[PDB]
Amino acid sequence: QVQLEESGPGLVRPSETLSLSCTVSGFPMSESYFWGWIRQSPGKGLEWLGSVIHTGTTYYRPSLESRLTIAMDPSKNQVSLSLTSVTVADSAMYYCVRIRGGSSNWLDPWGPGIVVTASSAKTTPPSVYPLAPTGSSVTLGCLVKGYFPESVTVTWNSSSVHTFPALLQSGLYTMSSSVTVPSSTWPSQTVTCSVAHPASSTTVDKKIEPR
Amino acid sequence: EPGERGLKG
Amino acid sequence: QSVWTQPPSVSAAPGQKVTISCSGDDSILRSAFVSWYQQVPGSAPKLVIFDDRQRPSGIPARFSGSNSGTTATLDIAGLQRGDEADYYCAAWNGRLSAFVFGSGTKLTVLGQPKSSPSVTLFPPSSEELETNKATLVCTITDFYPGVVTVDWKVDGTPVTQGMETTQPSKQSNNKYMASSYLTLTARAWERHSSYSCQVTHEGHTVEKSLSRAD
Repeated sequence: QVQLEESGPGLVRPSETLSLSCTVSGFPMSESYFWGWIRQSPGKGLEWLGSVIHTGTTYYRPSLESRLTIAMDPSKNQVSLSLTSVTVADSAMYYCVRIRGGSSNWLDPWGPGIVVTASSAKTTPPSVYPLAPTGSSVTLGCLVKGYFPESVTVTWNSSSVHTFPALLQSGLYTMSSSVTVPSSTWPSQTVTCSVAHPASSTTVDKKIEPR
Repeated sequence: EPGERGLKG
Repeated sequence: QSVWTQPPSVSAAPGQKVTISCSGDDSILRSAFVSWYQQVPGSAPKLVIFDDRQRPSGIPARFSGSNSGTTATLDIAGLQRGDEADYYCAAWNGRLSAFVFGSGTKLTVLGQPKSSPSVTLFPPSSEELETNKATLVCTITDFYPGVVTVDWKVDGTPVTQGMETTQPSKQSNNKYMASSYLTLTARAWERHSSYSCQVTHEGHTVEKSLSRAD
């Protein structure tokens, strides 16, 4: 079967060059098909970067053309991508694809994809800020800001818990946790998040206070 | 032209 | 345009029919062959329609497509559990001379009653304020289907930067949750006086606000 596999760095520093390549199996690149790159930024849509065919003809995304080079080595079953001066906004899943060109322009098949994260940050433990507020039950939280890399676990000692997924913001991750409890329980019986960050091998606690 | 990418004919 | 316009959410019960639409400026789509892609969480896009209305091998005939030129459509009948996914249209745009995707549509195959979000809006900690940074946190829980639009206002003015919102995530009860973050400087927090987080779900907006002096 026709199979595509992406490789390259999972973490690159901004201002450096992102170099990806893609290996094709079970199909020759000398057939009249284009080979291209699509990216998908987390929680967002698809963005065609460009494509190339064995003749040498190349098309690029106009926003990124000045920074992009996409090339093909048919003997090695390889298509490649080079993107200069990587920005934090270039963090995305990167997919390799086979494209039937002409006027059809369909994409099939697609590599499984490669996660690329653009961040200048060192391994950084999270800062943990409390979230606190006339109602029969109450919701508190724990804001977990400016850590790298993923993941963190949050655990409460007080009850319904909500662990929100993390956002990559300007090279650093941010997530939230909330817990909801009866209003007689708090402030009376006090409530505490414990935030663990295995990659920094830290564990921070925070009692949540009334304002 | 399958060697290019473009619009319908 | 740089991105074709799809509706963010469409939903229907199993067995029913849905139309996902896709459009550009005027009748631009008439000049191109539209393709459609299905994406399930964790996977890459799969082709499901190409050259406007052709099905690749493996796609059932209850999936169909059309390109009226103003609007292209993906029509899925006899909805099953496995059709619940994100769908993206795509086509060449010869005016930009680039290959353009649509903004995506989540097709929810309904498995429970519709549920409005619960919003809570937290002010920034004083600890955080000592960094000369202020983060307001808008938690959004218990919503279904799992598509919201989050808009923020400071003193009645739509916020055009410093705001980001998580993708919707599945709760244990099988409804959806998300959070949103408006980050300002501590100076700005003192300057402005009213903040609103506006969560729109299935057309109806739920709003929480918070005044500085309170």
